[PDB]
Amino acid sequence: LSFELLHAPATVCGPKKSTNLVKNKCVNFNFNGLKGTGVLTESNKKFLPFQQFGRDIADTTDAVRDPQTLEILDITPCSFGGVSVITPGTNTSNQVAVLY
Amino acid sequence: QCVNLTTRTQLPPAYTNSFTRGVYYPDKVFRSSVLHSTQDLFLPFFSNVT
Amino acid sequence: YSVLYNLAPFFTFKCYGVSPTKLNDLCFTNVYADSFVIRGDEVRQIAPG
Amino acid sequence: KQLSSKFGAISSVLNDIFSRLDPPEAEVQIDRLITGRLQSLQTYVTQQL
Ligand SMILES: *[C@@H]1O[C@H](CO)[C@@H](O)[C@H](O)[C@H]1NC(C)=O
Repeated sequence: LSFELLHAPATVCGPKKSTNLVKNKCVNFNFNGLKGTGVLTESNKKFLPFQQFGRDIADTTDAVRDPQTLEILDITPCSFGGVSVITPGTNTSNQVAVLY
Repeated sequence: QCVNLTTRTQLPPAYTNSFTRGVYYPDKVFRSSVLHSTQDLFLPFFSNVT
Repeated sequence: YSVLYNLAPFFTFKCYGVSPTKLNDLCFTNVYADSFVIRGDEVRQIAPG
Repeated sequence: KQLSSKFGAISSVLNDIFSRLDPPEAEVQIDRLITGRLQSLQTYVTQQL
């Protein structure tokens, strides 16, 4: 048995069909066997019928074609951020300021 | 059931140009406003088409 | 594969490749099912490389 | 564009490696990807300096 992976859509999958799409929530998903985590929003991109999933410059999945529902539901466009701390020396005081 | 044709005229094939023909999508992935290079079967430009 | 694991008394993954226990979540494409019979210890001859 | 490299693996996404390869060798593959991207980051840092 040969289990090669191709860019063509998979005609066989495991029986793990449940739940429903959730919008505007940074949730995890395993669409078409590709694990990811991000929000599920809409976009103005026009998708040709043969196109299933898209890719960015870094070859990261940013689009999908949901079966039996047929919209975009973009892949992991979720935001992020960092944290910065502003405080004087410990000899003067101990108050801190958080920054993003 | 077929019928043979004997009215064919002898004429050697002619050759013309293929300036900007023979380009397609090598994959169905959606890429926008980017330049990508792929290794696939492609008809060369300015080839010699019959 | 859940029913096929008990349909036949075959050897349980004496091979290298895809994850055995995770095979439910594999959406593979374009399998080629080839069946043949061999003699003796020729099973070890059917290996990559 | 360096994120699209495979570094001798079968895929450029670590999730596919984790969900498609046995963890005893998936750990080695992830370590190889980690050290390749670390080498790329070190080259970028040296160029920046
Ligand atoms: C195409 O081939 C014919 C004969 O094979 C030749 O006469 C003609 O010059 C060729 N044209 C080009 C553009 O190569």
